[PDB]
Amino acid sequence: MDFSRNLYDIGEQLDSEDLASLKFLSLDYIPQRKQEPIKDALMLFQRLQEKRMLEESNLSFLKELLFRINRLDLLITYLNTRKEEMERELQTPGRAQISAYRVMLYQISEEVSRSELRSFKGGLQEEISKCKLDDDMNLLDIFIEMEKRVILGEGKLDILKRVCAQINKSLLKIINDYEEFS
Amino acid sequence: MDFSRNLYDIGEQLDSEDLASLKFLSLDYIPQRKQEPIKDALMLFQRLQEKRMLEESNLSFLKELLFRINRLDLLITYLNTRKEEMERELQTPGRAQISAYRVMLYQISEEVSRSELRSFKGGLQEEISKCKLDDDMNLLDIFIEMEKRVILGEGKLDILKRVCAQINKSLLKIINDYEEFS
Amino acid sequence: MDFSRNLYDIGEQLDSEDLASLKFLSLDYIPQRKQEPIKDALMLFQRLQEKRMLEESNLSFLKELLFRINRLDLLITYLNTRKEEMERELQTPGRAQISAYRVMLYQISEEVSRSELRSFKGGLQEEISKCKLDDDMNLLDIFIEMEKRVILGEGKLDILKRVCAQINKSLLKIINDYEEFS
Amino acid sequence: MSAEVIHQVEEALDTDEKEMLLFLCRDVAIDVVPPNVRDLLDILRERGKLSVGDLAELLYRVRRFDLLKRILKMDRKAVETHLLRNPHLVSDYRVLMAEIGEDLDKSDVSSLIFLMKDYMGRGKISKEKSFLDLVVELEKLNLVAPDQLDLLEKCLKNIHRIDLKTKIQKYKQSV
Amino acid sequence: SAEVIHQVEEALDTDEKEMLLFLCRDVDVVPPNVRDLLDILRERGKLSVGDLAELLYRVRRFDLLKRILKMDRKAVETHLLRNPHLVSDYRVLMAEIGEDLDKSDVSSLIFLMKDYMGRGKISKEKSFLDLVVELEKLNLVAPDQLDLLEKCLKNIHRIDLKTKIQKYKQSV
Amino acid sequence: MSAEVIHQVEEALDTDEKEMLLFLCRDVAIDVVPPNVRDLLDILRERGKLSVGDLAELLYRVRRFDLLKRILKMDRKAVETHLLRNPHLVSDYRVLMAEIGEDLDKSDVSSLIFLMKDYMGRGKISKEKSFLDLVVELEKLNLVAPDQLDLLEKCLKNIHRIDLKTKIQKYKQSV
Amino acid sequence: MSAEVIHQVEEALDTDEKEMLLFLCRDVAIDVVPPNVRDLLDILRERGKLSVGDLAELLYRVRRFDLLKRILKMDRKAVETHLLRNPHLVSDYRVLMAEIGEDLDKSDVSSLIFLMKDYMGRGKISKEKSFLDLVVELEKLNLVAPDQLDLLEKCLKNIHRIDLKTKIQKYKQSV
Amino acid sequence: MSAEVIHQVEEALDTDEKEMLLFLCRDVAIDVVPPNVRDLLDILRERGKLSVGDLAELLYRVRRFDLLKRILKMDRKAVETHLLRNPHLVSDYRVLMAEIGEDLDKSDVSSLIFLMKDYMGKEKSFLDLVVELEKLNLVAPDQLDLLEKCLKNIHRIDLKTKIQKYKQSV
Amino acid sequence: MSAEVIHQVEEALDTDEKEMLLFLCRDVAIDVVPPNVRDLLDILRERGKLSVGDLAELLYRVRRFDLLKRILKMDRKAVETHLLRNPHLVSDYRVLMAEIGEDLDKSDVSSLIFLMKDYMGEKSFLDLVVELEKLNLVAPDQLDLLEKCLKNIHRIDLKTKIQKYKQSVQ
Repeated sequence: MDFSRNLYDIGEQLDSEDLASLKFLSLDYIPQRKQEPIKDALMLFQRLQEKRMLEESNLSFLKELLFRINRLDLLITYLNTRKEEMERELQTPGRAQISAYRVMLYQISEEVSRSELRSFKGGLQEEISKCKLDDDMNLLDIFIEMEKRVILGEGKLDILKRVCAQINKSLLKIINDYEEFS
Repeated sequence: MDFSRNLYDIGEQLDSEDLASLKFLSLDYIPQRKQEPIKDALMLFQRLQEKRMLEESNLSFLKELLFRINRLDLLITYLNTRKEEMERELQTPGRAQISAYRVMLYQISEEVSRSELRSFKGGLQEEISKCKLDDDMNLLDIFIEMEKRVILGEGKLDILKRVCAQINKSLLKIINDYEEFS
Repeated sequence: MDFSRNLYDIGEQLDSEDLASLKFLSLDYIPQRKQEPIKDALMLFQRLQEKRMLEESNLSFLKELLFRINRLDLLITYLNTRKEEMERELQTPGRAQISAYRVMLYQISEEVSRSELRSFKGGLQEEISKCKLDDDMNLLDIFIEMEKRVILGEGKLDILKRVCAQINKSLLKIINDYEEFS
Repeated sequence: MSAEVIHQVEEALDTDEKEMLLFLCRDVAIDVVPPNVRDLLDILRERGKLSVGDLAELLYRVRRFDLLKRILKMDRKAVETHLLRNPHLVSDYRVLMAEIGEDLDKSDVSSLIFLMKDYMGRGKISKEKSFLDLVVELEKLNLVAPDQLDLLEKCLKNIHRIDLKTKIQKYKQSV
Repeated sequence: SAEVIHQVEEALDTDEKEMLLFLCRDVDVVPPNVRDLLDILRERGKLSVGDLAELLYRVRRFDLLKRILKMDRKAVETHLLRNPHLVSDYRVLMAEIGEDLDKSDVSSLIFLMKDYMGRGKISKEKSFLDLVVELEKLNLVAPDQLDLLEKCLKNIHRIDLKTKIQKYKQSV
Repeated sequence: MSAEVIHQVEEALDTDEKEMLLFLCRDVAIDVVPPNVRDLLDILRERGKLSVGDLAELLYRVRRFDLLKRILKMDRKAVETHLLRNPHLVSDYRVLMAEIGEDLDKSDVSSLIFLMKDYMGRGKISKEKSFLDLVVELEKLNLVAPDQLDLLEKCLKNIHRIDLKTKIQKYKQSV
Repeated sequence: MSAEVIHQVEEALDTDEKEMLLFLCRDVAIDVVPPNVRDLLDILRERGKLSVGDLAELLYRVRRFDLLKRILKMDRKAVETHLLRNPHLVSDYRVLMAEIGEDLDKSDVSSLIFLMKDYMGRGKISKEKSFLDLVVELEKLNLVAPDQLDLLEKCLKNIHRIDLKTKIQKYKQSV
Repeated sequence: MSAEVIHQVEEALDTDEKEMLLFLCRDVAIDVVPPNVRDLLDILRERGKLSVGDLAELLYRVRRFDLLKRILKMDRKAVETHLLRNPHLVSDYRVLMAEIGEDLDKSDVSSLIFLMKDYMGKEKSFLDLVVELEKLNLVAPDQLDLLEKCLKNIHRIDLKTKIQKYKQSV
Repeated sequence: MSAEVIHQVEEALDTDEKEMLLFLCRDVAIDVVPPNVRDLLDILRERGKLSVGDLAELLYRVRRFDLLKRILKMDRKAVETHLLRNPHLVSDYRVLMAEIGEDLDKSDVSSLIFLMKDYMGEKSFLDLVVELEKLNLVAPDQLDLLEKCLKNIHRIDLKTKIQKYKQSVQ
């Protein structure tokens, strides 16, 4: 049971915030109902195994997930993969199992502070009730709610650009780079 | 219940900053998953007891931990041990359960003021997002993040030297002494 | 409801500096962990009531604490006790509950100005790190740190006299008087 | 009337006024205790004591006129006239307690819970509680009543506040 | 082809079993037990290797497909593309909707639908599939009309699933 | 009409609705007490009181429109029109009782059985019962009647439920 | 009176009350054990000890007022007056045993049979039996009598139910 | 008395007071554990130990005076006089334990259980802790050394004074 | 000895205590699995394997000293002397398994289940133990799998306990 031991060892090094980041980054393969009861990395790994995405002979998805959340130490320590190999592999078309849209959204979420979060919540109060704009809701929850209310998506980005135009300017540069990726 | 009473008395004198230092000094034996839900020293003592590193017949680790953070009154009062005995015991090879690298990091962390802390934050903007530039973050969290992103490993210290070169020379002296140690 | 009303009336008058002085003067009864969350006189009064040292029948401790901080008006107004009676009670052996060591430390803290404080900070940079020698620190913080590092105590006073000999001689007189009394 | 309007009102309310709404309706439904706003509204609907006018009055009490305009399509003038010419669903004592509680900050509720610590216990007051929780706790021990407010008035006097005492005396004379 | 059915039924989940029963409601009264349903399906001759593989594929349990039935995703995908003998598009869409609603959303749905349904009929702490089958029994949601379901789903501020319905309806 | 349709109806009904069907048919089949639905249907068919219209009315009264559209190939409009211009096999009292039982949940039936456990045998209703079973037990004691409903109204008012009391009053005023 | 009315009354009863009716007539028909309800009723009627009033009392002892009003056309007041003005067909001890059995739930009869398994057969009472069957078994051994209830009182006390013991003591003191 | 009073009492009380009532009534129903307060009150009514006075006293111990003023139509003076005259059901031990557990916050109980963890092996309350200690036959109305010692050890002397007062009274 | 004694024992126990007692008496339930604890006590009584000392041993092995003192009129010293002098009913291996199961938390047992799910095809530790015994993987003489699994989850204290028990048998 070496594989289970390695997976448990990897899961012991992830805290609540990283678990939430992984849960947000794995929306395309785990629906809301299967995602709500998840409170630890072991449940997420079991769910990934059930769909035959993570196994002994297929570690690509786990490597990608651990690379995109920037936890580069676990890759070298346990999975035995350096940064150069992942950087070379990801840029090859057809070898990325996570859409660039989600990565861009998470990168944007990384660059928001508490004051910026409050400004973002105040700006987007037009179409969202104050009950869903509570202090518990972080930026990822706001993005998920916007996706649910079909005001933000792959084809819909004007609202995000307009909202980000007030808080900062480099966010528009990131969005333009993502558009260049298209 | 003399032993439990003694442990409670020792844990009654440790405030938040000393608790954070103690948690940082013991990352080699407590993963982040157990690190997160710790708010009082009693839980840390229980976690240490669960690994047979602290009990009635073995108190070396507690003495080392209380000596490394410069708290000698507790040692002389609730443990009956003086400075010279601890120094001689630590000088003996094979008795240091805490790596010298962690002690060097903690000593560096004690030698930074607020303005120097802001300068250090500014000098590390290259490889770290602006979200960690918050006033809440101390130097220990920066060190933890750098260790996470494999830029402050035990074998790799060039980045730390380059950053510290713009603040003070005593930090470089400490780093050079640590390198001469091993 | 009269006794609690009187306690609240007493607690309203005190300011932040008097609160810090009272917190320092009661270190022998309230540990650091319970000392940290105290931010107002009501919390300290509740802490004292927990240990059964302040109540309707027993009011010696509060009167002594008010007298030791040169607050005679509160003693004569909200406690109905004169200065001479308190001095006579304190002069009785065994009646005083605060050790004279803390009293003389507080008197020395009173007898030091800002420039003298900076000179004291500069004089003991060898045995105390720069972070603990921060500008916001007062003489009481330095005394607490020295007590923690077992360099200043009842049995050890060489460092205190050595440092104080370069500032003023009245402090030496106070130290000699304390030594003679002990 | 329907469930849709109740759901919209519940989801359009923040957590700040939810405690206000729970406390305000204690006298209407005193036999049971509701856990959340939706259950309270459902209980009133089942009991037959909730209608368009009652909901309008409750929304007017909590100072949320925008919800009245958007949802119920009513202005404060009509509901005020109806309140004047019809019996009130909520007593004046509850609205007085709410108004008093909205005029106190965090630096005063601690003083109040310290002053009356003898009657209550340390565990009951360990968490941060608004004035409404203290009023409910006092009412449970039968110390404060709509026709008996001496203790609360004296306690407010002891904390060096006079305007609230004037409001209490004004309500007492209004009886 | 008899003992493997025991392993399959013992390797499933309660909510998975409920979804399986809902999917198999298309093909008589459904037995309360999954084992009895499998036995009846084998008795009728409808049970087959391809049909069972497609049924397990419809619930996203590929680990059991490779573990027990010795089949991969490509083979079952091709077999389904050839012909969907057992299940239809409507039940798949209903399962897809049911799998995308959290506890708060289904609670709000049952609260809203308590209007013209009895309190004991829907009870509480139920899944979206139970509400769907209750509406099917009451005969107000059928593959020909879904306007009431769409309106209720829009009322709870969930428009993406309304798109899903629109796309499915416009597919034909 | 035939036996195959009877069997199909029997197999397509769950356990919960079987009790409702038995309760609704108690008045019509009073000579014997049936233990199962199939025997009751056979007796009604033999007696000549079972027909397409009667079965359609019975299935409409249990809210199973899909079986009407599938087995009997009739929709809601046709059965409603047939019911409007035909004598009612089931009395309005029985359907009112069925509706009241439909509009109650566990948290209320527990209160009812706890409250009215005193009048009847404590061990008689020891097993968990539904509202229909409690109504049957009350009817066995000649306490609730198709013309006498004061006791039921009082019991419903005792549990803080007024809308059902208004429904009872509406039914009383209907006659 | 007639055979048809007796047949209807017999078939109208359920399976649960059949055992009660069999037990209550043990003293009246003591010469021969009754095989079923119909034979017992026929023997009682042919011997002249059963009449309309006796049948009304028997139905009153089982609390079936609906059958009394529907079939016998007699309310509770008439049968109560008839019982008051005529000698009792069933002994007070039998009706007391019936009431005690009714007031006991299955969780308690299990405790009784488990506790008293030692005195009686090891597996004689292993079959699920109500309190009436246990009383009959005890009477078979002549351990409980109308004038001997101390053992039954102790057994009832052994299950922590003192109200039934008080009722037994009240009956003993009254008679 | 009647089922109406019991139903109203069950509806009025919240969860913490229900737990306190269960602990207080644990002594009389020492042989049967009631899962719900409804079952406990039904058992007391069946055993004949529940009356108007006993119910009033039980509600007074939980410190719910509004229920006495509303349901039982009694004031605290009458129930106090009845307690002073008629013997009380719950022992002074149980009310003393309730008094001690009322004044302990959520942090002191954690330290106390950490101190007690030597003798045994999880959001605990002081009532559950004292029940667990009683199950092991360590704290009884005859033996109170452990609780007094540990209460002194965690720097809480007012509770030690309360325990000393209770011991002096008996 | 009498029926009421075992009746009181069955009624006073708790659900977790009932499950632990049912598991701990697995050796003597070879004839049939007892669905209920009262049925198990009946089987033990009728088979001649139950007595005052045996019931005292069972009550002592589940940490219910209050029942020992109140019901059977015994203390800890008496039952310890009885255990020392008279032969044991239940082997120490079951006692060790129960002791280990009393210390593991919910997260720890969940991680253990996840680790061991590879070998096998919510569950408490005792259910995992009985499932492992069903597959003939863990035996009273061989404990390599359990020891390695416990070491892998950083709970080395239970590994020390297992090593001490293993040294005890030799």
